[PDB]
Amino acid sequence: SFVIRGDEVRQIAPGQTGKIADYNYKLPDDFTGCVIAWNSNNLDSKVGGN
Amino acid sequence: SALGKLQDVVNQNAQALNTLVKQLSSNFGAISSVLNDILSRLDKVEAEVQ
Repeated sequence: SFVIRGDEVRQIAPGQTGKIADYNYKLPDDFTGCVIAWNSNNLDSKVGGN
Repeated sequence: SALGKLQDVVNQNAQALNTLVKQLSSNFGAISSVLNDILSRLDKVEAEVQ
């Protein structure tokens, strides 16, 4: 479980490359599982930036 | 030309064994027939398909 910007969700998949995939969270090639994402602007944004 | 039965047995085994080697240069639908060329040019999940 974690939070990311909506543009970055595509990196959360097996065999990906990128700043999130390679330096924050890496999935194996044999990954058996599901990736679930949802907008959290109402909880995780703040005025002047969170 | 009298010894044609023995020369035929030499020629058939040589022509089969050369045909086995020439088949290494063939693509079979891959991007390249050179195995390190694929691995130097493609991302690891696609390189496994080629």
